[PDB]
Amino acid sequence: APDTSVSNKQNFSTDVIYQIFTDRFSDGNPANNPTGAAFDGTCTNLRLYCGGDWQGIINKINDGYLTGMGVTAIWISQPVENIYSIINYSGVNNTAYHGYWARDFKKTNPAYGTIADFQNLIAAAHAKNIKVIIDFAPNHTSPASSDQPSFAENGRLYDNGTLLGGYTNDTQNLFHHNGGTDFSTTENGIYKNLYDLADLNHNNSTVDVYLKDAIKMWLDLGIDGIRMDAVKHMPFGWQKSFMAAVNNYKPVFTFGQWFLGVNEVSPENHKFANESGMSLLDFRFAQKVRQVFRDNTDNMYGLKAMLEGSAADYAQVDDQVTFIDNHDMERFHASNANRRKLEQALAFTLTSRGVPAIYYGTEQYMSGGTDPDNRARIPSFSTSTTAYQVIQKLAPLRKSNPAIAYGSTQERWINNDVLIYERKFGSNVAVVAVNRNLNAPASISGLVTSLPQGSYNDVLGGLLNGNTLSVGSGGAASNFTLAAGGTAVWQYTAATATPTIGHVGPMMAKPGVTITIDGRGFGSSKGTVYFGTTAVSGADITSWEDTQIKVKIPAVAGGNYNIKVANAAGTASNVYDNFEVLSGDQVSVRFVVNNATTALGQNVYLTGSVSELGNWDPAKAIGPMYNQVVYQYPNWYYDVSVPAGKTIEFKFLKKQGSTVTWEGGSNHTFTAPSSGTATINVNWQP
Ligand SMILES: OC[C@@H]1C[C@H](O)[C@@H](O)[C@@H](O[C@H]2[C@H](O)[C@@H](O)[C@@H](O[C@H]3[C@H](O)[C@@H](O)[C@@H](F)O[C@@H]3CO)O[C@@H]2CO)O1
Ligand SMILES: OC[C@@H]1C[C@H](O)[C@@H](O)[C@@H](O[C@H]2[C@H](O)[C@@H](O)[C@@H](O[C@H]3[C@H](O)[C@@H](O)[C@@H](F)O[C@@H]3CO)O[C@@H]2CO)O1
Ligand SMILES: *[C@@H]1O[C@H](CO)[C@@H](O[C@H]2O[C@H](CO)[C@@H](O[C@H]3O[C@H](CO)C[C@H](O)[C@H]3O)[C@H](O)[C@H]2O)[C@H](O)[C@H]1O
Ligand SMILES: OC[C@@H]1C[C@H](O)[C@@H](O)[C@@H](O[C@H]2[C@H](O)[C@@H](O)[C@@H](O)O[C@@H]2CO)O1
Ligand SMILES: [Ca+2]
Ligand SMILES: [Ca+2]
Repeated sequence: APDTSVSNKQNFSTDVIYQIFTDRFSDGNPANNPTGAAFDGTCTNLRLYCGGDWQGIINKINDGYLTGMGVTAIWISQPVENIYSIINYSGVNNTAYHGYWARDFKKTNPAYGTIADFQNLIAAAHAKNIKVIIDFAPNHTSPASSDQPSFAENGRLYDNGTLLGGYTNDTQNLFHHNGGTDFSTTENGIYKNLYDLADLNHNNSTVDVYLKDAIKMWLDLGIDGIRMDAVKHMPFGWQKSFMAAVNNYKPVFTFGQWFLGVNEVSPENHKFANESGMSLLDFRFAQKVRQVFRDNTDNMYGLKAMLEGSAADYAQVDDQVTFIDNHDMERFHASNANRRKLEQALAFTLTSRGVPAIYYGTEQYMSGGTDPDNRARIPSFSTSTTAYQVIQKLAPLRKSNPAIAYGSTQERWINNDVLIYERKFGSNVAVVAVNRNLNAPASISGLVTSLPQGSYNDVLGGLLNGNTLSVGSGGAASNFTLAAGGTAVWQYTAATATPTIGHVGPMMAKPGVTITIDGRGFGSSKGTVYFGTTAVSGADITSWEDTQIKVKIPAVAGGNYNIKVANAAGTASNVYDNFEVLSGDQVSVRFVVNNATTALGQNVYLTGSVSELGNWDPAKAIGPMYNQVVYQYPNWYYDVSVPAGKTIEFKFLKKQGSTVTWEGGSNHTFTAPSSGTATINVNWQP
């Protein structure tokens, strides 16, 4: 199959995701609607169920609404059974219409549908070349009160109907009892409750095993990807182990929700996207886009800096899920704003690197403030809006033009208000011009591109006041006027002669697992795949075609490897780096070191005899470790993904910058569990 196929669960870069708030999209089966105080068929009361369900999505898939727009993937509300309680918050009734208050990760939310309905949804979507991503929120269950078990459902966790336990009388320690977070530190936000949400204890073997088994159920149902809720709120090491469970079973494109505020650039966030085994929702991109096109708090230079910085910061920038708004922020379009702002932001997003996600109703100019105002029922299914047409014209380019899906990004022309950028991949090019100034045109002269000589019609057809481009030899464009609020797209596509890797997924797994290498120019005959210096050819290459290769990871030692391919003729491709070969199946283990004193700015890290611990390389050590919540300084702790059942030697380090202080004495040793979790507690050796 080609890279663009709906069957490709490892790569969404050629797709356009449509984020559906299930309850607010389409009620295709009124018979499953909740009732009484929990329901509002008119959807006036935005905190109650409105009736939107899976049957509704199926209908919209079948009637051309989504397909006509060029949408090729949907991200739906968490499908698992949520609490049925109607919570009264300061005199206001609240329900689980949003799907984020889970009670049983092994059952469906009856309001959305039955398991059968889910299967039908998967089937209907696939039939229309639409991939299905489910939201998944393993950070917590639901609202709870320890000293008020009568409140809500006490955050009770069920296993396919079987009660595991609740927040109250949590003798099992299924949950964290560390209070609530103020978001003051990453550690604080991980080990304390988000609001009043019962925080699941990922260090508890039952919880750990249960969650991994639960996801497996969904994978078996045929999902194509996962949107992980609150990834900044769960132990990173645990999440890595979770991603390993997924990848070592049935890998699917996974992206996490890690909020970034205006102007926030987080190295920790970069590291997570780079080493967790999952990518992230691109808040950096979204926030910058809002500043530039919506709020006027930054200009094109800021947009350019975000593009350049992000491309360097994220090992796989093409895996970051971009967006302009979502259910947790005010809608992009302000009721009184010029619609062109929204249209441009959309055009920008659709033609930029990563994986674009469109919040349902954006195309209908929905406006709305903070939750729940940003979750109204979609008011229309009109294909006639300018925004709908913008998506319709641009979304498909992700499939037809690999420069858009996998290309580099280069600024070609810029000023406060104008940005002209170029996407390039193989013999494919796309040039996008955006003039955010709604009142002033710009005179574009000196524009140089990689486009072949000739005249280029705006892909947008002048929809956003774009114009035709005239390119001479050398790629120089003739002078032109970029209209006020103008947005234009010019492209060129052709067969690529040389093997070129545009994407690899998953990026982390154990030997034997099949990975997908996508791109162009691979040729039709089986070639060679390289993992670092190791060559793979023949049988282990399951399938090979011009745009896609399926190959089993060789039994190399755990570590980080650069991927490269060569066609049957021996011509090598570019290198796709950062591939992580795991040492085997993973388990989440908590490491605790006592009496490790440090000076301000100096932190404790973990190192050891397996690639998962950085193979004794301080530059690859695990940390910095925590020392506030679960354990207190001078004691430090950290949850780490390690190879199951392996005997591992390790030591702790004290690092300040790249300066390292090693624990004295001999290495510590332990044998990782075969399944579930474990806690290894030792003392710092001077
Ligand atoms: O190839 C010649 C030229 C030499 C420069 O050192 C190099 O940067 C590159 O120049 C590009 C700029 O990088 C582009 O930004 C653009 O310049 C535009 C400005 O962006 C715009 O503000 C206005 F000053 O017009 C400039 C063009 O005259 O194009 C130039 C190349 O023309 O390459
Ligand atoms: O270079 C290969 C080396 C051979 C050893 O037999 C094997 O154990 C492994 O060595 C590890 C040590 O086991 C680690 O303890 C650590 O050594 C640290 C010391 O712990 C520390 O006290 C300080 F002397 O620095 C040493 C590192 O420079 O790392 C080595 C690998 O470098 O691998
Ligand atoms: C990631 O997960 C969170 C947590 O579930 C989602 O938010 C949902 O849960 C929130 C808390 O229950 C809901 O918000 C309520 O509580 C906040 C706290 O003050 C204020 C709101 O007014 C309440 O509705 C929220 O509505 C849910 O969506 C995120 O949406 C998800 O991305
Ligand atoms: O709690 C995190 C904090 C971050 C610092 O960078 C790290 O040094 C350490 O801080 C220690 C100091 O090193 C120690 O001297 C003493 O001041 O306690 C703090 C921890 O509260 O941890
Ligand atoms: Ca319904
Ligand atoms: Ca948590």
